[PDB]
Amino acid sequence: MEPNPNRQPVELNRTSLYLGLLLILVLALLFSSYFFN
Amino acid sequence: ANLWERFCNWVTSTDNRLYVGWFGVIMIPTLLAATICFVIAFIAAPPVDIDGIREPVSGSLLYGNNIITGAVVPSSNAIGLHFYPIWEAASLDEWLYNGGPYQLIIFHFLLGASCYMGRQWELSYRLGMRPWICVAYSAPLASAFAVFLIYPIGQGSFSDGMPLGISGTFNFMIVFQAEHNILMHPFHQLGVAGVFGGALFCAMHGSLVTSSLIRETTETESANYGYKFGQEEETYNIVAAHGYFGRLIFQYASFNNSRSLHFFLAAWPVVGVWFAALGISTMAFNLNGFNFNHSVIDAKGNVINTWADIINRANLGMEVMHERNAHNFPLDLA
Amino acid sequence: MEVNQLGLIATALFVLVPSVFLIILYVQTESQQK
Amino acid sequence: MEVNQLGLIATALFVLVPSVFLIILYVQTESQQK
Amino acid sequence: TLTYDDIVGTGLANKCPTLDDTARGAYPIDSSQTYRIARLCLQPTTFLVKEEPKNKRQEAEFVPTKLVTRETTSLDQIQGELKVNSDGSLTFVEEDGIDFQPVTVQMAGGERIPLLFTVKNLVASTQPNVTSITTSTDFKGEFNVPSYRTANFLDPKGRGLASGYDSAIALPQAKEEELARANVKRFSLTKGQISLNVAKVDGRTGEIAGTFESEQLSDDDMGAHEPHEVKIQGVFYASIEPA
Amino acid sequence: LLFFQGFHNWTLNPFHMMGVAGVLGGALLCAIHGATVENTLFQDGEGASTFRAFNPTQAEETYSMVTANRFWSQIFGIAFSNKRWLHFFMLFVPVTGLWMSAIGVVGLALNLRSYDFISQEIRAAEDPEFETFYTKNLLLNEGIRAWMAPQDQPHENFVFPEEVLPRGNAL
Amino acid sequence: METITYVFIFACIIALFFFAIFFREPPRIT
Amino acid sequence: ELVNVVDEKLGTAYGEKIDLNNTNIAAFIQYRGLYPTLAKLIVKNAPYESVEDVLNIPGLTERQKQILRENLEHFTVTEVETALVEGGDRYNNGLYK
Amino acid sequence: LSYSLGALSMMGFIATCFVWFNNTVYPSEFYGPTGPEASQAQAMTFLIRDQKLGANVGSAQGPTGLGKYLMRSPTGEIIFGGETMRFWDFRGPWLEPLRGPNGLDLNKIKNDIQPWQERRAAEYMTHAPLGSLNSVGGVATEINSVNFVSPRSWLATSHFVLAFFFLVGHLWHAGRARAAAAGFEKGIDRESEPVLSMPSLD
Amino acid sequence: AWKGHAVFRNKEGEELFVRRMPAFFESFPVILTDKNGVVKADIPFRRAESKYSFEQ
Amino acid sequence: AELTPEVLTVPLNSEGKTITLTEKQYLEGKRLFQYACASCHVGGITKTNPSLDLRTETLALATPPRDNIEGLVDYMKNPTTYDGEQEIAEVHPSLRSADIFPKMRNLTEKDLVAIAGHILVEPKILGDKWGGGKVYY
Ligand code: CLA
Ligand code: CLA
Ligand code: CLA
Ligand SMILES: CC(C)=CCC/C(C)=C/CC/C(C)=C/CC/C(C)=C/CC/C(C)=C/CC/C(C)=C/CC/C(C)=C/CC/C(C)=C/CC/C(C)=C/CC1=CC(=O)C(C)=C(C)C1=O
Ligand SMILES: CCCCCCCCCCCCCCCC(=O)OC[C@H](COP(=O)(O)OC[C@@H](O)CO)OC(=O)CCCCCCCCCCCCCCC
Ligand SMILES: CCCCCCCCCCCCCCCC(=O)OC[C@H](COP(=O)(O)OC[C@@H](O)CO)OC(=O)CCCCCCCCCCCCCCC
Ligand SMILES: CCCCCCCCCCCCCCCC(=O)OC[C@H](COP(=O)(O)OC[C@@H](O)CO)OC(=O)CCCCCCCCCCCCCCC
Ligand code: HEM
Ligand SMILES: CCCCCCCCCCCCO[C@@H]1O[C@H](CO)[C@@H](O[C@H]2O[C@H](CO)[C@@H](O)[C@H](O)[C@H]2O)[C@H](O)[C@H]1O
Ligand SMILES: CCCCCCCS[C@@H]1O[C@H](CO)[C@@H](O)[C@H](O)[C@H]1O
Ligand code: OEY
Ligand SMILES: [Ca+2]
Ligand SMILES: [Cl-]
Ligand SMILES: [Cl-]
Repeated sequence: MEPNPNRQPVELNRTSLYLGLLLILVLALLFSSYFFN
Repeated sequence: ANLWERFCNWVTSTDNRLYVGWFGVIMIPTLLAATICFVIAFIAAPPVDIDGIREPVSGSLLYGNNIITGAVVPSSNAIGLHFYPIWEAASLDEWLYNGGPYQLIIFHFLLGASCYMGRQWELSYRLGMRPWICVAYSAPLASAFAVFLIYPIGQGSFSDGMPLGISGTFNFMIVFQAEHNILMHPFHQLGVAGVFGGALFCAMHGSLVTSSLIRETTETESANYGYKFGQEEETYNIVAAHGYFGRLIFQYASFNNSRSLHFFLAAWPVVGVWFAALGISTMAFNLNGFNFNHSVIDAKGNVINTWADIINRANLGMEVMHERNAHNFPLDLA
Repeated sequence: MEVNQLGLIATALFVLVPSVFLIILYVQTESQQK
Repeated sequence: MEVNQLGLIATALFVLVPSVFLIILYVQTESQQK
Repeated sequence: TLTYDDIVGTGLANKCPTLDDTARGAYPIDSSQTYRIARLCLQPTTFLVKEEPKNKRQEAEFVPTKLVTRETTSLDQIQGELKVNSDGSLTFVEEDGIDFQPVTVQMAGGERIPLLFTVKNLVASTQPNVTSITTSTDFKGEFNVPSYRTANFLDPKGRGLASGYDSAIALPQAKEEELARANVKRFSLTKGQISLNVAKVDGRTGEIAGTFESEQLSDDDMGAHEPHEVKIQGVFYASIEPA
Repeated sequence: LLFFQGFHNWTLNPFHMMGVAGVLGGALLCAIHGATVENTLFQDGEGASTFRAFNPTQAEETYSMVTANRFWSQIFGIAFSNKRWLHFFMLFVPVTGLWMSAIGVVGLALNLRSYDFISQEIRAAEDPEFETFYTKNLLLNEGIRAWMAPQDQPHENFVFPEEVLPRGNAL
Repeated sequence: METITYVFIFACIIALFFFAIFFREPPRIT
Repeated sequence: ELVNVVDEKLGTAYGEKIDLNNTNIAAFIQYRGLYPTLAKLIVKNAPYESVEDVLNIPGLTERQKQILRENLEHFTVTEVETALVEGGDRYNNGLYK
Repeated sequence: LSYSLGALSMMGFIATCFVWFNNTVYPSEFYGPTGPEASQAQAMTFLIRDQKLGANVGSAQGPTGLGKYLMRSPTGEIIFGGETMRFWDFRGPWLEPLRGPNGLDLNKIKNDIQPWQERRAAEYMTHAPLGSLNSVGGVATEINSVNFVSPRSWLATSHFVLAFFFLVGHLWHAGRARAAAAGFEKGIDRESEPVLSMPSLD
Repeated sequence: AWKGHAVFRNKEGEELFVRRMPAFFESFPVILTDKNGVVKADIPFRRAESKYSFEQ
Repeated sequence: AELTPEVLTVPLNSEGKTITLTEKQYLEGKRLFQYACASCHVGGITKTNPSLDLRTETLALATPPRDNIEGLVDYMKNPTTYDGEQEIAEVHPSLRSADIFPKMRNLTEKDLVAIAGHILVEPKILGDKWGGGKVYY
């Protein structure tokens, strides 16, 4: 089977990881009161 | 090449990711049917009157069961060994009340697994192998026949076939002990030696070969990378393993012949399980385990109990309690 | 207090699923050569 | 039914945490220089 | 002249005998003569269950159900005294027979309704001045409906009335009160009512056939829940005899 | 065994269940491995009895791992490809099985049983039409306990009058 | 929720069968 | 208010003697001469308002009347309890050895 | 040999069912009652007893709601009650005089049961094919006293065993016959390993 | 709170003692003996041949 | 504990006369009881009618009394219902019905006495076990 030439590697640098985690955690900290209600 | 020829060539093709074959032609639909019916029933089937006394037992998830308690429940005692396909019921609601899913599933499964065995023969033939893997598979298959078909025939009802569920399996074992004293049956004992022994030898073989693996790797990598799929050289020193085991016991209790050894590894559990199956299959016609109840007697004639009599008391508990509304007469004759 | 019983798992998954997404991406970026 | 109310989150984490562990190791393994 | 092997497995076993459409005659009653019903057969064809509406002020209706316990429903081989009363009415008094059947029907949505379809201790009378049993003759009367389960029956936790545990033993330190209704088994005994409309008469053979409608409570699970009202409709057969 | 069924409901215990999976899986691997090796043998002699066609000192594999792998890949969907992994796995399954069984018994030492499903009991206690194989097996356990206890535990000096013995109809 | 959980874990297992069989790393001879 | 009727009946004379109106027929084996002939007659012709009424069963021989008289002290009567007499349970109450 | 082994397996299973169910070519006078037969015979025995005690067996309602002595088959035939409801296909010379067009006949049951029938039913009930490997008659919980295991059990069990092992023998010798005829029963030719000439599965 | 110590007596005023549940048992019958361990009352399973019911 | 002469001393009749069985007689009695009676009466119960057992107290309250050798021997010749009202040779093994219960054909007076003695002695050994059924196993 020929390999697909449209393949591209993916990246997430440490700063994006921190930013993303900060986003998710801060969102959770915001919405969780509404989830428990 | 004609259409039927091409079809035959595909069916029996050594290049299909999963081999089909003629046995597979019967296998695939029957196993699909059994599987689908089983999943749907296990999830959503209503309670089943297993013992034909209008006392329906709930087996499915949606009707109050978890994984451990759930089951597809055996067909009704009122049905007996009668054939009860969907089209014999007046309605699916009736079919379900009376335990039709069970018959559908165990018949499709039994046909399917038989064909599975045959298919093992078939592929071994197509690949130019020796043929007897299927013979090893005959032991679990026979066991399955024993608990799903034969025992129901002997006892005259599919309502006594093993339930398709975990707790129901346990129900089957306990009642079987009550009425047949299976623990005291030498064929069940040979079955236990079969599986205890098979487990033992599994661990022993596994550990001996693992113990004698030839160094081919560093400490920072898995030793498994020291074997390459298809390599012609053996990946362990059987001379070293034999030296070890032979010295563990004595030399002539150990195998120096890999073929002899692997043949032993096949034969012991297979034969044991064959006897387990024959145990269930002959206790199907009420030839039961050894009865040494009240066998030891003192000089006056007082009964001196043995462990056998304690077993008997336990069996009495199970006997009197099982299917508590189903018996109207003093002898539980089936 | 009489809280929504699904709140706990809602929150736990809300955190965990995308955090795990990010972590997978990060770790496999670090393991790439160079 | 009156089930344990922690059963769901227990089962959920019991599956997700280790599965995620494994997925992280696998994906960063695949991404390593072939 | 069918034999057991002719009939077995066919469903005929659960059917009452029919009378030819020529059976429209009269069977004379001699008041100086005593009579028996040598065989009374009742074959239910429809089972209806009264819905239980929420506002409790709506007209509740009887709704069809699906029979799930198969061709096991008919009452047969029933026999009894057929009294000629002073006013010319006939009273059938049920002595014995296969005069009950457990039956489970299923309502739309899946709720299963077990009942003891029965005419146990049936006493049923005609109109006055029955000089002959005709297609205009009818019987109306009452019967008893004992508990669907008898006293020995054990529930799935082993609780029962004349036998069994008297508590919820898996809940050793739960409070008793909330479980009283499930723990203390009770034996219902209620009345049912039935009508037989004679539709055919062979005055020569003393045979009568027709339809019947009966009404009775369903299984109350030895006191654990309220019974449902059931109406049963079908055909009946009876062979009248000088006794 | 019977005591552990009646008093501990040992079969309900997930550690015993893991034990069973380990012993039966062990036995299965024993069988399937032995049979597979015996049926992918290279013809290394002229004999119809093929045991002598093996030298304990020989370097080459006595059976074809490649053919075995294709066979099972087509029969079952997956197959071993690595011998070392195969034999390690054969060590791992029964050893792990027996270990779990052990943990469960350590629980049973304290009567720390997996005896019941509480939701099951609440439902069944409130609803006398709710029946499962779980409650059925508990009835069996109750019979076992009451009928075996007096002779099995004689130091307790149990005297259970007839009328208190749990029995179903007739039996 | 119990049922949903049980059925879900089962479904995941079946999906795993699919990937482990049809999307296995192919065995290669050296 | 919920009562097990059988338990309750054990606190009456039913828990003390053979209840001509309710007790299962095998109980008549307790005493000489009662089983199975007189026991069948008695259960068949039940119920009785008083114990002595058992003497009025039609067809009884003088011997039978004498045996019954000799055993009236062992008999009682109480109200017919439906739970004990339905199901034919007076003839077979699901109890064997 | 393999063909004949398969055939013999088949025949062994068949003979098992024959001796277990049939009471025509295996008369119960000589071989004892079949399982179905003895279970039925118990039902009969206690019907006869209780009816002698004055019970109306047709209207007697059991604990389940099903008749204690008599009930209907799924197609309506009148059959014996209790677990032996499974055995209503049973037919035998001691029972058939009580059978009418709709199954068991209540009038015939009330009036026509001869002493020889009670006798036969008692005998068969008490010689059911249940018993231990050391030939202790009865259920597994019965005490030593009766030396009895039915010939039907001996024949059925022996021949199921032999039929099974003969099936095994048929698989063995069939597979071997195939392999040997095709010429690889001694093993795989290293220099001509078929799988190595096959395209990979993936 | 403690309900206080329960003392059981029969119709004849003999003190009766409830046999305690051993730890082994998830469930356990209710049996009452006299001070010599002689059975005096119980809670019957089957009632039809009960001799020791609290009522009796 | 031993099978003593006192164990083997059982009532011969109603008038208070006893007979002492030999150990040979005991052995013969167990053998013949197993041979002709155990199929229904194993352990002192009655499989085809559990309401009537072979306990000495039960046999004593039978009519006529069956708790002695003469009573048991007579029963084995001409069996009756528990009240003595009906003769049941036609459905119960007996010398009288040895034509329809063929195992009764080779039974002698000596044999009947042995079986009787067995039925009387065995409960003196097994106690409540005799006529007890499974409860006492
Ligand atoms: C499907 C059937 C099945 C299977 C496969 C199992 C499997 C198992 N059971 Mg379970 N069991 C079952 C059904 C089953 N059970 C049922 C229905 C019940 C009723 C509840 C039980 C009740 C039960 C109990 C009570 C116990 C088990 C235990 C076990 C484990 C025992 C492992 C072992 O080999 O110990 C064998 C013993 C050893 C391996 C110890 C060392 C042995 C040494 C090496 C022996 C040396 C011998 C010496 C050289 C000399 C021999 C001389 C010779 C003459 C004897 C194993 C997982 C045991 C367990 O869980 O332990 C943790 C246990 O105690 N089971
Ligand atoms: C069709 C086969 C068959 C059947 C159904 C019977 C049945 C009977 N025999 Mg007979 N008999 C047979 C063959 C058979 N026998 C053979 C081959 C012999 C010569 C040995 C005899 C010699 C014989 C004598 C001398 C006596 C009997 C007696 C009896 C009765 C009591 C049985 C008993 O207690 O067994 C006990 C049970 C066993 C011994 C268990 C056997 C288990 C076997 C060995 C397992 C084998 C499995 C398999 C074949 C091995 C395969 C290995 C695998 C790896 C492939 C019973 C009716 C007795 C009787 O009552 O006569 C009136 C009696 O005294 N038989
Ligand atoms: C261990 C060895 C063994 C033993 C001792 C037995 C013993 C028995 N087998 Mg089994 N059998 C065995 C192994 C064994 N079998 C195996 C391995 C298989 C294959 C799985 C079978 C398959 C088998 C079947 C299918 C059947 C038996 C049956 C029997 C029984 C009757 C045998 C018979 O009559 O043959 C018949 C005899 C012959 C075939 C030889 C010739 C017979 C001639 C034709 C007789 C002519 C009779 C006629 C009245 C003559 C009149 C003349 C006139 C002019 C006056 C007997 C107890 C039968 C049975 O009872 O099943 C429960 C039966 O149906 N066996
Ligand atoms: C709709 C719904 C909800 C349905 C639910 C249905 C239902 C009832 C589900 C039940 C739930 C369930 C399955 C519960 C299981 C419970 C249980 C006890 C789990 C135990 C788990 C556990 C960790 C136990 C500890 C012990 C342990 C480690 C056991 C491992 C067992 C194990 C995996 C054994 C392997 C068995 C197996 C099939 C191996 C195949 C190997 C193989 C391909 C061999 C072929 C082969 C052989 C050769 O020789 C060679 C050379 C080659 C090349 C080769 O290929
Ligand atoms: C079926 C349900 C399936 C659910 C799957 C869930 C997956 C969800 C994935 C979403 C996570 C995305 C996180 C991206 C995180 C991330 O990658 O950021 C950094 C990223 C930089 O991108 P670059 O182009 O530099 O690429 C660098 C690469 O290494 C990244 O792949 O910017 C963005 O992606 C645009 C959005 C930024 C938004 C971030 C702002 C956060 C600031 C703090 C906010 C909270 C505090 C507020 C205080 C008041
Ligand atoms: C001849 C006796 C046969 C007994 C029954 C069969 C036993 C072997 C079956 C196991 C199959 C396992 C899966 C296939 C495994 C597989 O593929 O087999 C491989 C192995 C080697 O095959 P070969 O081709 O080298 O030899 C077989 C034939 O081709 C003859 O040359 O087969 C044998 O060794 C046959 C052994 C005959 C002798 C075995 C007797 C052992 C049991 C004796 C009885 C024990 C009873 C104990 C009870 C207490
Ligand atoms: C005709 C179709 C018939 C089969 C259809 C269904 C087949 C499904 C087979 C299992 C597929 C998943 C395998 C994952 C794992 C996987 O992909 O295995 C891959 C692995 C391949 O072994 P290799 O030797 O190639 O690996 C060597 C190195 O990679 C080691 O790191 O196989 C094994 O390890 C065999 C032993 C474990 C075999 C475990 C089988 C478990 C059976 C199912 C038990 C759970 C059922 C629960 C029911 C609710
Ligand atoms: C064996 C020869 C044999 C003897 C001895 C025997 C004795 C016996 C007695 C003394 C009674 C009366 C019991 C009592 O009064 O309490 C009795 C009653 C019954 N038996 Fe019997 N019996 C022997 C053989 C058999 C056999 C083989 C059977 C079964 C087929 C059988 C059964 C019965 C029955 C039934 C009764 C009750 C009879 C009744 O009163 O209606 N016996 N036996
Ligand atoms: C329950 C929550 C679940 C959330 C799970 C989310 C799933 C996320 C999947 C991430 C997929 C990562 O995809 C992965 O990408 C890398 C590149 O980045 C590929 O890696 C490939 O490219 C890189 C280039 O740097 C090479 O070094 C590497 O040798 C090559 O294989 C992997 O072959 C691929 O598997
Ligand atoms: C895709 C098939 C899914 C399984 C179908 C489930 C059966 S159908 C199901 O039956 C219940 C009981 O009668 C009803 O209460 C419910 O309303 C109905 O949806
Ligand atoms: O065991 Mn005991 O025995 Ca074979 O029947 Mn009689 O009770 Mn019932 O129906 Mn399932 O189970
Ligand atoms: Ca009309
Ligand atoms: Cl059960
Ligand atoms: Cl029954």
